[PDB]
Amino acid sequence: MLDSLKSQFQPSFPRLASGHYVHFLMLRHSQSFPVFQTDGVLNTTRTQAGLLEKTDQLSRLVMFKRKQTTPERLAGRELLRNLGLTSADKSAKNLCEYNGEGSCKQCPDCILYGFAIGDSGSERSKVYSDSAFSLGAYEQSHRSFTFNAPFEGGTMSEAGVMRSAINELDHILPEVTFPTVESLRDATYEGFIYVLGNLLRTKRYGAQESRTGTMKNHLVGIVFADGEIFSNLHLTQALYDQMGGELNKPISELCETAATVAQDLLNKEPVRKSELIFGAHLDTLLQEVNDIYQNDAELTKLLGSLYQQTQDYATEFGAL
Amino acid sequence: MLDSLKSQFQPSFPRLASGHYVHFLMLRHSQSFPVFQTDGVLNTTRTQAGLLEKTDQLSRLVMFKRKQTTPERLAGRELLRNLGLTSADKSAKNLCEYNGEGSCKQCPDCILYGFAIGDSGSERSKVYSDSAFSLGAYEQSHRSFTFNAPFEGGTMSEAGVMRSAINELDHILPEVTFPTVESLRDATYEGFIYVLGNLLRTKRYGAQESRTGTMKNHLVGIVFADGEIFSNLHLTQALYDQMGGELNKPISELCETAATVAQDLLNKEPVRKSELIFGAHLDTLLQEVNDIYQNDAELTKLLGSLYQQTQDYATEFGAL
Amino acid sequence: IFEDYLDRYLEIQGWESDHQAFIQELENYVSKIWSLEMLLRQAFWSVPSGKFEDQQPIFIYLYPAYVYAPQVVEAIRELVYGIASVNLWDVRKHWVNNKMDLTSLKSLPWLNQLKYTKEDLPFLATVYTTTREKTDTDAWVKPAFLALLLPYLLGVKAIATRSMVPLYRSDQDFRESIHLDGVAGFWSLLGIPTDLRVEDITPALNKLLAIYTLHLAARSSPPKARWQDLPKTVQEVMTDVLNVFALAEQGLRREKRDRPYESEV
Amino acid sequence: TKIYRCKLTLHDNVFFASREMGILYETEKYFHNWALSYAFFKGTIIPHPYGLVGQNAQTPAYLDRDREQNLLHLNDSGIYVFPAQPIHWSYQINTFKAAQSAYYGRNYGRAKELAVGSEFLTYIVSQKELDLPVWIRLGKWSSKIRVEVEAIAPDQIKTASGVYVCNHPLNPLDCPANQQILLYNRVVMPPSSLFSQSQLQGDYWQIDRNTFLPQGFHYGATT
Repeated sequence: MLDSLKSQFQPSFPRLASGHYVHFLMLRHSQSFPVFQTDGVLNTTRTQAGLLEKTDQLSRLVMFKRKQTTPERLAGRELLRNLGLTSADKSAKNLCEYNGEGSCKQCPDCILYGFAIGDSGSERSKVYSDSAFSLGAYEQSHRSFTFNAPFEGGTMSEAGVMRSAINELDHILPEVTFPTVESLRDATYEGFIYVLGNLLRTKRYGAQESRTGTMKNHLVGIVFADGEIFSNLHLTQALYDQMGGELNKPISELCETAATVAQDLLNKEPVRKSELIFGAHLDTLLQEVNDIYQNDAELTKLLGSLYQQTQDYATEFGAL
Repeated sequence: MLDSLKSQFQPSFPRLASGHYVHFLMLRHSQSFPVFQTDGVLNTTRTQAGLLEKTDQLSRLVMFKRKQTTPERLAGRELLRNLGLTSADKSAKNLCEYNGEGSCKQCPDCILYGFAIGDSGSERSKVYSDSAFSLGAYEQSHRSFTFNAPFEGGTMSEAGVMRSAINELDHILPEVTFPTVESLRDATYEGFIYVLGNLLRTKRYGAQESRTGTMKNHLVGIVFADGEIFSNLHLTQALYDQMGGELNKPISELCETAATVAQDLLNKEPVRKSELIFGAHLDTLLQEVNDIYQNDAELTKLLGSLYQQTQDYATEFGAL
Repeated sequence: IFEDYLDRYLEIQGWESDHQAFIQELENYVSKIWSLEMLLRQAFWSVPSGKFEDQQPIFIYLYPAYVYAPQVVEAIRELVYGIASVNLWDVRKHWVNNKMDLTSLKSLPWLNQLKYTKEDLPFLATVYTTTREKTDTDAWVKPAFLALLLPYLLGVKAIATRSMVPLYRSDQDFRESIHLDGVAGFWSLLGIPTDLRVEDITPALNKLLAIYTLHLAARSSPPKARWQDLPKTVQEVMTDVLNVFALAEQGLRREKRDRPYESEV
Repeated sequence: TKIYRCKLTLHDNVFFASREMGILYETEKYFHNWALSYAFFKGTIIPHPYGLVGQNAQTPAYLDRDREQNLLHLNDSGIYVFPAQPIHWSYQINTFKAAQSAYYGRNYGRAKELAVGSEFLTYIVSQKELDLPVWIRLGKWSSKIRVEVEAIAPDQIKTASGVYVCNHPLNPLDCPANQQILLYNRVVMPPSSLFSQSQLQGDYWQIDRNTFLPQGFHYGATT
């Protein structure tokens, strides 16, 4: 599969955009109690439940704006350090400090996901991302749990003085799904393999990653296009309508339905679609990508090549 | 449908303006959290709530002309470079850069959306447009979200001292509607398809397009006229009054109401109206224009013809 | 450039003119001044050269309401040269005492029989803040308070801004009493308008002191006010009003006290 | 002969770079006559060339009879708009910038715009009945104005001559012989300063008991 896809991409990063979007259609299933918060409560918003038929308002959870790109980005940076293409010790020629000056301005994170701190300018993320919405309503999709913190002697009092450590936190239930399109503009073929790698290789999302928030990303389609397809809210409202809200369906039946609503929507978008990887072509492509990410020689070759492409871009058009 | 409308357009761009306006009536729906900002706050103004002589004032969000026209404009330039009608490489004969002395004087963007270089040439924008207003009040229509940025080590502290990255930002909510009229003067048929292309093909607006700001532009009518029709504000004040402020109604009922207020208004203003594309005549116009934007051969012919018309205008009447 | 600047913008009554001058003004159509004005601020206000945004300079400009009498411009001279560097710690104490009546604020020692008679009469009366922690909310808390306060004490019209150039006021530019150009986000979070008519200034002072006197109870320490946390104290109070008691209780726990005093209840 | 009272209401914020002071550019509280004349009558009477090149791209053509965009065409059609008096106004200071279109970036300004909450009053004078447009655009951003317009009937005008204080704005370049300016107050503006109030000697129209319009003004009459 990947041997044909190599044609679609550009040979090196351009200074201005040239169309060339690749859209990663996903369902993100919760597996273990995510927390998606700002301001101390689960992010939630009122929306129409579905596009044409079930036109009543409904409150759904929001996997807000950064929560679905920082996990990807940081897992890719860890890989760049495992492969030795970047380092985290001060006094090394390949340093990349996250969110400061001393960000590398040449590595795949700096070029694909962008930078803006200090001297030597700023770079727009070539990965385009969005806030995602729960397919079900907030009331069917969360629970509040209480947390204690007793003293190590095993009780909530330390001298007969009580310990003020009992609050409660709200967590998103398992098997709740967040439909998404994340989009990549002007990538090279290795840049596509890096970004796709982040989407398949990441597993944790919310607050309290150390204890919670494992998720299962099912990539349901890859679509090559001159520009952006439907919104994240629009895929969610289309998928809700296609089921009529009968959402208690096993995850395979739900992923197979998402593939069919996504193809219906793509045929109503003013976009030339060069390639539409779905179904048997996608579960071959995902297998050919698993074969890269399980092989040290293939992976070191492939991301080393990206490093050069991104460093070339840096000295020809970017910060150098 | 479009084959009959070929009768209305000019055959080539004229030197002096004419009074042939094609007006696009739209509802712009937020899909994910746009940021229509200047100066660090969401833009607002006090307005009368609706047209019937109200005592009642209402602070509504304002999306300035800049904040909507540039995302349409830059999404046209990207398409022209995808087709290879213009290029980003400085050694090519068809270079264009967005504003400076190196801005082109011939490409479709430069003639439809305008340029001002100085003594070396200037051109007025043929797409006239207005600042758009929220249908509802600001207090119902926005929320502020915290954002933080730790060390990659998961932590707000590095070397035991806190990183200064925590702040609020104000965001528009995912269903708030901005009625708009965009208007195009003295255009060719292919100029109308390019600009109508931008209206349907572009989808992200305001700040932070990399992570937020997805919008659905629902086109609600096209009106050919001997002069300019109502303002955005006047359409919003009519639409608020047709609903009596009962704003929590589904998007398709809001689009179906927007067609009926538009026709109610157009009857009252003294400009002569050649055509009025609404309802089932619009839904066939939209599908047959989507079929141009999905076909490689017809779009490369049609936008190529725009090029010639605009290169011909450049040498005959423009800046040469 | 200056000799032309007076001939462009100054008039004394009865200087001769012909409309054969406006012909030249059109013919000329077919600044270093503000750099000189900034040089006067460096010289006579003692503000920094070349490094100045890092001192977080906020200017309050005190326009007249319409007309001043000869005695009141002289009174505003005694203000702009004699104003105290405000400390919100005693402004709280004198307002929680006196049972929330903002008319108490009139009686505090706001200054440091005229003593400034050699100083220029203030036609554009500007007062300016400096703070020594480096953040914005810390920069805005004293200017926002002063910009509401001075119109309530003196009937003047305020613009608070980072900008060295002001909005110049005139007979219906005067249609608001206060503008605040770009306050820290604690202001927008409170939902208090960035522009206020004269009837609204006491509602604003009440909400601003109520949130300052609530932030300084919990999420503060006695020598260090921690105004860096003010946006969170505002966001919880605005979300649901019972959070006023949630903040009270935080105060009690810091103070290591299990129960409120009878007054605090 | 005919006179039209036009009330202009702002339907989006209006910006003109009337004076410039560091990073901030600001809009004067009076709409200049020559700006309104082209806003009402460009395309309908004065020509509207989309493009300009050479010196004509930087040099105005207000009163040049060789150039196309001249206000003298209006002298001929026998029309004259006066400048606009602000009845209710508000200002917004909003920043604007140039875009980073490229993936990599290394100017900007503040506009003091007149805001949507605003209304201005002008008067047009004509020898003939005029199809005035119920929408116009003004300024740096081609900003919409609702024009609601009424013809002043002969039952409420009267003609007289003597000394009168014009409470309206007026443009001194358009002042004829058989009018003389005794006293004036000015508002300083490109392309020319206006009077905001003046005492004149000459002929006038009492169009209501509390405004006086100078008779016989036309574009560039002093020049």
